[PDB]
Order: sequence, then C-alpha cells, then structure tokens
Amino acid sequence: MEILRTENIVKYFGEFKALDGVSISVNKGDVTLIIGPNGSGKSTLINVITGFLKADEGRVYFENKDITNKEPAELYHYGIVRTFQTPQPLKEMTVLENLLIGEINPGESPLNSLFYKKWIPKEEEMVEKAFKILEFLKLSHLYDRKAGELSGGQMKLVEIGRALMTNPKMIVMDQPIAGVAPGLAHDIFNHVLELKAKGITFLIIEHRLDIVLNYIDHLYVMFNGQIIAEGRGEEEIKNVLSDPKVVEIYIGE
Ligand SMILES: [Cl-]
Ligand SMILES: [Cl-]
Repeated sequence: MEILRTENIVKYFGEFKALDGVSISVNKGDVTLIIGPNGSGKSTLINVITGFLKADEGRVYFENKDITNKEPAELYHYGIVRTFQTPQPLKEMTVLENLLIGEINPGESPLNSLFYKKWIPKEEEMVEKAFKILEFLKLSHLYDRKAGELSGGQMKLVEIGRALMTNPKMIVMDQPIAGVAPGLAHDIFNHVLELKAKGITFLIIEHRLDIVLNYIDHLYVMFNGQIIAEGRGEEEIKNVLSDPKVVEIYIGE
C-alpha cells in the first residue's frame, strides 16, 4: 500500500536548515497534498524526492526500494516524474512538441532535456503516444498550437501531459493550479482523479485550498522544514485545518 516514504530527510543550504528530518508515507493511488507558509521547505522537499536536490541526510524509498539521491534520469526507470513549469523557449513551441521534449532525456527537466536543441524528436512512435495523451487530456485540437498562446490552466494541463509521456506510477506536482481560473482548476484536478483511477499516485504542493481540498485524500502541513501536522481523510483534514497552531503559522510576521 505505501508506495513512497522518506526517512528523516535533511537538506542544508549553506548553514540554513531548509528541511529537518522529514519523514512521510504516501500510499499507492493516493492524492497527497502538502501545505505550509512560504519558507517551510515544501518545494525543497519535493525537489529532493524528484532528484533535483541531494538529500544531505535521510533516505527516500519508492516501493520499498532505496532510491535516495538518484538522478531524475534514473528515477524515471522507477516510475517517478515531476511536472515542470514551462520556460519561454518552450512557449514558442507547439503543444505536441511540449509533450515530445519529455522523450529526449526521460525524467529530466525541459531545459536539461533541451540541451539536445531543435532536436525535438518527431518519431512516429513517440508522437502516437503524445496524441494518445493529448487525447486523454482532451487537447488534441490544440496539438498544433504554440504553447505560449494557451491559457494558464491549459498550459498546466500540457505539463501534466509532458509527464505522462514517461508512463509514471507517481506524479509529483508543485502547485498545479496556482493562477488557474476555478473552472479550469477543478477540471485539471478532475483529470487527476481520472488518473488516480488508473492507479497513478500524486504528491502535490498547493496554496488555494478553496478548490483543492475536495480532491486530496492525505494532507501534511509543513513549517520550518518539518512536518508539523498530518491528516488522512476528510474528517482528520477538517480537524487539521481547524487546529489553531496551523492558522497561526499564517498570522504574525
Ligand atoms: Cl544538491
Ligand atoms: Cl492564485
């Protein structure tokens, strides 16, 4: 049931301690969200897990396999992928190409994958997969469209599509719907549930709780680098959100 766990993960940035012995467990097929005020190490944590950051101490286990500090190219073979915010160079490219760059160095980010330049492979095999995904996402009609011309929610959906290009078992997303209009937002998360349905596990960071909350089935709250609250399920979550210590981290300067 548990697909991912971290055992006392530590990360340092100089002398500052961004993370502080963070341990978390995530069950297969779950949609796990982590929240906390800016500066709590949510991102750093996510980056460590996805392999874009090195864990100074502690470990990460995927399906009970020690994967600590493996490069994203390697984690790709394990079924882990992170969604990447789209850079400007990619915005000049079509929606199809944006899914296609996920093929060059599977698991690696768009720019560490675009080291290959205009060599965005347009090989029949990959493209068919890109379309199959654009299809599932109900975006094939925008396959030829320059990504920079899409709405924020549209762009977010494309990024999810770029990740699916790696047939992941788990998708890690840092703020999938920030700046996305409510209707498109629920739609994005709708597709997540659609994916949860096929057995895909999610680890998400978000700040707009007024939308997201109805979709997550595992919450974690973080402050100063450590897990300061957990709550599995609707009821526990309502409690977690009620708890005054949580509200307080958001008030007082
Ligand atoms: Cl590092
Ligand atoms: Cl927002």
